[PDB]
Amino acid sequence: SSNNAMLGVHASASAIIQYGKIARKQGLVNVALDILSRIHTIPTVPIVDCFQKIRQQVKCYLQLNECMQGLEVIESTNLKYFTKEMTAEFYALKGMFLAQINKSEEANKAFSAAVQMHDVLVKAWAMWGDYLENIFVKERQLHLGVSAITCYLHACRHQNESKSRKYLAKVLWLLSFDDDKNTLADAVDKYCIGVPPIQWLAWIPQLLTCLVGSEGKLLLNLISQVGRVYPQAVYFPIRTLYLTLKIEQRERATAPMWRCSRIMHMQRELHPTLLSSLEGIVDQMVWFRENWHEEVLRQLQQGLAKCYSVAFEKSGAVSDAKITPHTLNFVKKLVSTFGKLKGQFTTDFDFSVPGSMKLHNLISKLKKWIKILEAKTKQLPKFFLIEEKCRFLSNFSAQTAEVEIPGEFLMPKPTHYYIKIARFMPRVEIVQKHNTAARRLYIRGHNGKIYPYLVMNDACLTESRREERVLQLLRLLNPCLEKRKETTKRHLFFTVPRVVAVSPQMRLVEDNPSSLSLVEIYKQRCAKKGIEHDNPISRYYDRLATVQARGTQASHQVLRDILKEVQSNMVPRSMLKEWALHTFPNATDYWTFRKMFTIQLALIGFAEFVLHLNRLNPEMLQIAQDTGKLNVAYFRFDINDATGDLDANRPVPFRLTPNISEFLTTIGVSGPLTASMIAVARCFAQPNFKVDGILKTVLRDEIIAWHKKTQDSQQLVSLVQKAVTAIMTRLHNLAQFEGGESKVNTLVAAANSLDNLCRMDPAWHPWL
Amino acid sequence: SNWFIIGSKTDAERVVNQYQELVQNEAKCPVKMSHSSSG
Repeated sequence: SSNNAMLGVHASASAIIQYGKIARKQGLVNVALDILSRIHTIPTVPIVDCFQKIRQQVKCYLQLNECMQGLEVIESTNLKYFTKEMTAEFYALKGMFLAQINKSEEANKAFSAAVQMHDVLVKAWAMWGDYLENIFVKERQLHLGVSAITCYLHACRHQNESKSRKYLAKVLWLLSFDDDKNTLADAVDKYCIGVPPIQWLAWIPQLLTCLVGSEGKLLLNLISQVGRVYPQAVYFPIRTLYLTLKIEQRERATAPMWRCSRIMHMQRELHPTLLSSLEGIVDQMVWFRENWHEEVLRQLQQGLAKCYSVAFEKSGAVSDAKITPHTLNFVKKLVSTFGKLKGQFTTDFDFSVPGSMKLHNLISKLKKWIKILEAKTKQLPKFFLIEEKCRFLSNFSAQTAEVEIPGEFLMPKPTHYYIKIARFMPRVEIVQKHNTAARRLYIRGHNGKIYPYLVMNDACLTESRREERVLQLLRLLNPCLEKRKETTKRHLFFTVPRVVAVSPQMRLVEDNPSSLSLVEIYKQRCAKKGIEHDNPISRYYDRLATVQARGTQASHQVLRDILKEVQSNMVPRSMLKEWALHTFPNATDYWTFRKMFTIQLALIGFAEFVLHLNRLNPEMLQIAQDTGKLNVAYFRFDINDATGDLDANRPVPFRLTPNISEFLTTIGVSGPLTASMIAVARCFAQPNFKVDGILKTVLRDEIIAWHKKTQDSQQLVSLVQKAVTAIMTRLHNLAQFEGGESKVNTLVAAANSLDNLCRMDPAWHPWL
Repeated sequence: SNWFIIGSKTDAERVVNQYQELVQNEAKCPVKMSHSSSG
């Protein structure tokens, strides 16, 4: 009864299998087969080790003319008898292998035999559902799509904590392929009971936008199930959507509002103390609003930004620049909202008429209004205690209600990670932002740590729901960068913040100290000298007008000369390098900050160019001093108003300033900057990772929201899939390997070229 | 009336398997395994 010998053989065989398995994960199959061929020299091999040996080998052949060799290798073994439980997984693998080629008339019975064993394999249902998914490409077969979602729902019953978000994305995407009959919704409701509600926390906004639309009442069962377990995660979005519908309909009973009200009433009976506490917190946030000094100042900054966009459009034309009707209405709104002694001075000074035919006479005046309003509001108080103007917020402890940190339900995790509320700090600060001065409060949890949070009062809710969807898309793709090795070595992560929407006009965002932008760095350096910050912009516009005043059209050469003049006089090439040298006296800290800056910049540039993101303004890029991580505020999709082409026609691929290029080094712009983009490109291009399903779901409601704003058929589906194919077309154009290295080197070489930067909006600040 | 927080089904056996492994080691007098169900 020898036991030590068999344990050593079992341990040795497991080590060989593990070493062979990890070699396959490295992307090399030829060397893995040689390692897996070493087991043949051992005369005594257990049965279970042999099954793992052939399971790894068939996976190596699947990843690697040679298809005949892989087909005939599985028939040599598996001769007499195997046990029941391992006679189910590799039937699915060979069925998938047969489905990889045109032989599909005999693979249907292969999938049936694989699933018939014990009906609890995630893999067996996944590939069978995926095999059915390939069928839907042609011959729609409307009454068969209920079978596909049936397979996905069964596969989601056992798969937990991993590889489950992609399956729910497929269910949501296939739900929007419904005709007038409601048979698809009936199939979902009857076949979804049993799955845990923890997997529905990552698609809350997707469920909301389907509930608002037509024939969406049957989806209310899933919302009630989620709210019965987690009331906080599905409370704020419901209130925000209910208030959004009330406001838009007030300008112009509502079934979507009745559904939201019904959902509210069912969750009132479940933990009413928590709902009452949440109502008190929301109702006590009305005292954090700013005065009219900042509201007028913030509106003027938005108007000045709009004027710059309008002025850039009138480039190459005459110097007339007739006032657009949109700007005329904005001026009219300013008079209405402003018209005890300074409140009527603007009416008769310069706002009696919005301008007859001049546009440069308005931008040049608003410059000094900002200066007057900036120096006047420098005496504004910064401090105010919580013991006044509010009582419930000040007198709050953990004994009242079970309130958690706002934002803990964005991404489910296997661990709990639930930080509670202990006491609101009686200490708040006012920080000057690029447009307003928002208030930041400090919240301390039960663990003793203090978590600051910033209170925003951003208007224009229409251009605000497309700013969180892109952040949610980035948060979904973040875990996908850890399953590989090339992306793991460079420590790549998107550094997404935490944003919680409470009300359509006010919402809470995560803020940290020592988080300044690149434009603010220029302001500090420019204020040290004896010049104003808006010199390069004014010099660009007026000098070009004088050149055009001679009747000569502007050419490329004149743009190059004036761009060099700005770089020679006002902004030197090494402004940022000197700022970081003096800020960080330690050599080790400077290296870590610069290395983290390069790593974060590559991910930001990759996201801006590939997925058709918004243009990167210099006031949008934020730099953290404590750690060096980078995050850009409030991304937005680029969709044309005429139609959803999803085209970004810009000269440069992303923002690569000459200041940034020299700041890292001339070596860091080539080696580390391009290697990170290549590594990310391979990770997203792996066929194993499911990327199409996530993109389709995000672009589904993105077009729906766009269609609902500007005036329900197959055209929307075709438009969404056309955009998805464009995304994959650009992804594949920068991830292939051939005799040449890649196409990333070509685009990064033209990004820092002066030819592509001189034809850019001066507000984009190509020089800075 | 002490109670424990437990997540989905998969987390249940992991706690049970960990609890079974811990109690099996430093007793050494018993060797057995008995369990039942009601409902």
